[PDB]
Amino acid sequence: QRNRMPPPRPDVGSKPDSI
Amino acid sequence: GITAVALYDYQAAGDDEISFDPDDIITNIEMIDDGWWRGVCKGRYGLFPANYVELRQ
Repeated sequence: QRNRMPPPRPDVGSKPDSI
Repeated sequence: GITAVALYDYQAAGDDEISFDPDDIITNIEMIDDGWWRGVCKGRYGLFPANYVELRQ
């Protein structure tokens, strides 16, 4: 393909427990 | 004196979050959230999508 879809949004409410 | 430029056009999905334009560069953009940021556009405080925007200085 020649086009690329936009990137996903960051987890504002969800976050990892570790690094 | 901080400045940030957006790579693409994004739309904030919150009252506390604001949107910006690629060419439209904002100032006073500091890193507060691991995934989000916060800047000031002509006296407009809000959040900057770290996934769509980028911190220059």
